[PDB]
Amino acid sequence: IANQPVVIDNGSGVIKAGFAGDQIPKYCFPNYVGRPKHVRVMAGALEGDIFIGPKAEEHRGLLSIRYPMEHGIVKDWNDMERIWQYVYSKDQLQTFSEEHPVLLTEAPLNPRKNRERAAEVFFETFNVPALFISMQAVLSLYATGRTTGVVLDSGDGVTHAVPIYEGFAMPHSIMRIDIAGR
Amino acid sequence: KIIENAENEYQTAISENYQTMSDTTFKALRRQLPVTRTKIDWNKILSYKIGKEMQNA
Ligand SMILES: Nc1ncnc2c1ncn2[C@@H]1O[C@H](COP(=O)(O)OP(=O)(O)O)[C@@H](O)[C@H]1O
Repeated sequence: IANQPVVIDNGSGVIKAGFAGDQIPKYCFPNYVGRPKHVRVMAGALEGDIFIGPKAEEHRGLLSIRYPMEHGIVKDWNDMERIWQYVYSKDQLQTFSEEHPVLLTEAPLNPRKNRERAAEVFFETFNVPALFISMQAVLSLYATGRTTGVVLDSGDGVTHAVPIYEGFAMPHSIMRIDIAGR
Repeated sequence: KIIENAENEYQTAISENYQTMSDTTFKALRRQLPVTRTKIDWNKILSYKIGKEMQNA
């Protein structure tokens, strides 16, 4: 039992975070970690070796950008976990991860090992009350308000088309290609 | 010759009906699989029925 679940869309390009009932995601930031390349010589300089979201957008020239997730597959989990730690920081949402349940939206036809490792982080590191993983395609139709329909979702990481009948995705007709916005 | 043609068409049509029934009438009464081309997941239906009634409303 909890107050209000937090929806977190794990997009390849930008992470969209907000509470269930909200019309728009209140907190949207790019899904990459920026580390300062240049050496600190003077005191009272920018503190920290990690910059995420608007702090990395303002001082972009200083930072080296590394994306932890490519084609919806997390290559570096240390960076991905730190970004989910930033989701609960004072900048975005500013709430306790143990207090609110989480809804994550993963790409279709992903490996099972990703969902298994993703689940471990939010139950071990963040001690979340409850976790629900959802498909990108099924949610897109719920928003539009159609139970049956083909979702041609061309994302930053991957492009895929899922034919869905009465809210059920046909696992044999799903077609995904690595070519995307990036 | 009229008998020959008429009885040949009649037997031919019965042979066509056997193929037709398999694809239309026989499948129309009971499908081999649902429109999704998957077997029913009985554990998923017990929990999904509740989820799909509110998600499809
Ligand atoms: N105005 C635009 N015109 C064309 N491409 C755009 C535009 N805005 C964003 N994009 C592309 O779409 C990407 C955003 O996709 P994203 O929201 O991450 O999708 P998902 O989270 O579903 O994978 C950007 O990284 C960029 O490549």
